Amino acid sequence: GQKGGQAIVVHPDYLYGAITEDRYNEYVAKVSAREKSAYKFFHNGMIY
Amino acid sequence: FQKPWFATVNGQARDLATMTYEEVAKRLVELMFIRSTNSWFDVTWRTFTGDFLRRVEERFTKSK
Repeated sequence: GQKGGQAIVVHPDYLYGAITEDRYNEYVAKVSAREKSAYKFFHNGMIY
Repeated sequence: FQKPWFATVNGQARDLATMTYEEVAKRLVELMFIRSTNSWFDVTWRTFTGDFLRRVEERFTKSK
């Protein structure tokens, strides 16, 4: 029933260009904090 | 107490789940290996830390 749709998705590193060294380095440290916490909960929730 | 809490690095209280494999191995040697006599207090404690290092190898290696 005539349902056209186009999505454009762009490589994420293009975002980080538009901010400062400081906010990026702040971001990286918190993503590192996400990653370890996320890894724990997933493998925890998987096996039980 | 004479048996402390295991999951403590640099005097910060953690849980065993919130440690790195590195931090555990360091903590194991800190309690089971003696600096004054330059020896493992009991041979079984060496085995324990040894098996844990094997486990680390087992986890992270890709090929045989």
